[PDB]
Amino acid sequence: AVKDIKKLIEEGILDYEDLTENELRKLAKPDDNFYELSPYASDEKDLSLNETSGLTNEQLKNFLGQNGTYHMSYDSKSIDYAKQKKSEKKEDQQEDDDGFYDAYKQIKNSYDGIPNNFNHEAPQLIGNNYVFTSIYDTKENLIKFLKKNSEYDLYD
Amino acid sequence: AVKDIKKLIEEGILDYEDLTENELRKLAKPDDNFYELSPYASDEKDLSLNETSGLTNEQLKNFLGQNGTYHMSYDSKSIDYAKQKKSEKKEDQQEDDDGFYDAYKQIKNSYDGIPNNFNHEAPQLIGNNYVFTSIYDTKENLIKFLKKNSEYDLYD
Amino acid sequence: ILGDGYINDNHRRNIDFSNTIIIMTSNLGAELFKKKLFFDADNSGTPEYKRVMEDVRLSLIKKCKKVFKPEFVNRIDKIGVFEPLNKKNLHKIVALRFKKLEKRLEEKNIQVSVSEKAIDYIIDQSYDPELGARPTLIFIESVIMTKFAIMYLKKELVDDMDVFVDYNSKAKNLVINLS
Amino acid sequence: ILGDGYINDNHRRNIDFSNTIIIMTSNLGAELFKKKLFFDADNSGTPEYKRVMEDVRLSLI
Amino acid sequence: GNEDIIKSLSDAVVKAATGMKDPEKPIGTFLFLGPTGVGKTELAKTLAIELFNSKDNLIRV
Amino acid sequence: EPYLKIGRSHTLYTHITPDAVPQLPKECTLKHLSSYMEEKLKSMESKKNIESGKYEF
Amino acid sequence: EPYLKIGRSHTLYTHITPDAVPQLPKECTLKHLSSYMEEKLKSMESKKNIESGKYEF
Ligand SMILES: Nc1ncnc2c1ncn2[C@@H]1O[C@H](COP(=O)(O)OP(=O)(O)OP(O)(O)=S)[C@@H](O)[C@H]1O
Repeated sequence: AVKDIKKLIEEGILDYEDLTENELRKLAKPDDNFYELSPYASDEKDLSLNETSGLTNEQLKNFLGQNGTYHMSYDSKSIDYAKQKKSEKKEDQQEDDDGFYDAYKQIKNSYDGIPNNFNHEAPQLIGNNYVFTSIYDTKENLIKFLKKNSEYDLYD
Repeated sequence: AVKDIKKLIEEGILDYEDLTENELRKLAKPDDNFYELSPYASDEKDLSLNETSGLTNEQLKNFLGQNGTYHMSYDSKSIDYAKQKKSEKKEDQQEDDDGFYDAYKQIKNSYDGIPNNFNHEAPQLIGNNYVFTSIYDTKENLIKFLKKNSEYDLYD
Repeated sequence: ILGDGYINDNHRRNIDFSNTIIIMTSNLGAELFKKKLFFDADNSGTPEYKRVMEDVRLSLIKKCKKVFKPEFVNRIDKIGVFEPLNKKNLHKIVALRFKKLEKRLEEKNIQVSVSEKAIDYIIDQSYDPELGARPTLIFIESVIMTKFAIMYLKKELVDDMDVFVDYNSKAKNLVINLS
Repeated sequence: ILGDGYINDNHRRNIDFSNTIIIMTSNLGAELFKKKLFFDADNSGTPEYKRVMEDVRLSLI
Repeated sequence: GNEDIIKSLSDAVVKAATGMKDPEKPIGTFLFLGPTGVGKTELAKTLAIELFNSKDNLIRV
Repeated sequence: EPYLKIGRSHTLYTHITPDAVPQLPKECTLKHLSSYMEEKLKSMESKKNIESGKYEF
Repeated sequence: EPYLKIGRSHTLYTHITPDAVPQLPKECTLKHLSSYMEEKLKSMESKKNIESGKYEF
């Protein structure tokens, strides 16, 4: 009151209401694990990118633009092709569950500004200020404080 | 007379004819299993979606629009291709039941407003009121009562 | 064997399976005993969670006939389907272990008692509906049972101690001992 | 065995099977017919669907 | 390294030398996994030096 | 019998409305035949190899 | 109940704004249901290999 001091005491003693503008902005500043050099990201199934996607055909977009008595509104060539591969691989034993946990995970990281394999700190605009959140350091109590107190108030 | 009280007594004692407007609407209200959080739906063969489907070609729709002396009225490219796969998979042992049992389960759910893998409560407009029916709680006696008695009558 | 009591051998002797209770177990539990169809067995149903079990028990007999070559569906008398464990049951199922536990301590005469709040501290920190309480019984043996002997190594256990387990909801962590 | 009686052993002596009613049981109907308009037929069709069972019987052979 | 593994070794001995739970299950089965290089065998060679003070109670199969 | 009379009749097809078509009886629809299978196939399994519940007397 | 009232109502679809649609309660969103899985899953993965020494009496 400095940054590592707040992570222990503000859970026990200090409320967020009695903190200055130079103290709130530095807890939203990135930590010292940021600016630490880290190679070798761990690859996973990217739910962001769609391998079954295709290109705008412009004759579908013309025919679907003229609204009326059409019965299917996409191409279904690449998305049937994809389903045939899952019928032919015979990969079941962890694909029954690795994806399920992952969807819930990577989906929650989308509400924090964090992409798929991003094990580091990513910002999130709350009001007029950015808050760098993590996979581990979610900083949820700062988010509940800055949304509720600084709705009609400004603390940089 | 409350909601769980009616499920035991109205089969034995109480008729549906002596029930107030605040009592009929709450038995058609969803149960406490609704608003209970339930992940992990169980996938099955979706009879709703047709994998053998295709797109409106607009030269067939023009040629079939001009009525007269045509002998086939669809495309038959994606359908034939599908029948060839069933000849080549050699999957028989339970698929002899899958086309022959499982539709009855999903076809009857189409008369109740319930989709394929939907193990929860789905509404159904009867007259001017909605009735939330289930896979298990069919609520058939409410449906026979609201159609017959409230045809020219209104009970919210 | 499930058909009749007899089977021959290479002697062609009469093997008798009468007066032998024959018990067939298997899992077949994935994709329906999951979080699939079974969130919140807290309530556990006087009229309702019966009915989910009134089709989950049906859905296994679908997989009984189509996996086992359904003559077992003819030969077996009673197909027993277990309900998932309730947290209201584990208040005593865990307590059923401490009576077996003191049989290994009745030599030493340590009597061990566990609060109901202590059980709640265990279940919420060891149990899920998906693993079926085996690691919770590892949680006893590999966490709490390890230091009862460490309470005995250093001389804090008199050979008559009324061990009373409790948690006073601070995430503080105490064993209340009486002589 | 079904063709002949005279069957040598591993002592290579003949073992007769005359006056022995040989009975051959197997299912070969399981998980493949399952209605044939018939398991929903307790009346079973007295002049009509008996001919179906004959065509069921013919198929098994 | 790996004090959490070493505690799990010590705890089974605390289950052993104190008359704690010993059914027909042997005390402390262990499955060690790691990259080639790290202290996977020579935990156990130090056990025979320390649990038995002999080094000839070590049975390499 | 009623569907062959309107079929053989000299009426234009634009005059054939759902008011003019007589309804099938309740034995002859998909609503009966799909619900009758759950009277068998749900029931068929709920009394095959299962006979402890609700055989009280 | 509030979503069927506006659905059955005779209002033009251009008048349906996000101001006119009532919000779902907090039990019914993806923000709850995705965070509730990390209350299970993340907690669950540690149910294997429960820590020796982390719970001291
Ligand atoms: N913590 C340590 N203390 C002392 N010596 C160690 C330590 N870690 C490694 N060593 C040495 O490195 C080797 C470790 O033995 P091992 O665990 O057998 O190594 P390893 O190369 O992984 O072979 P493995 O485990 O059988 S595949 C020995 O030669 C030790 O002298």
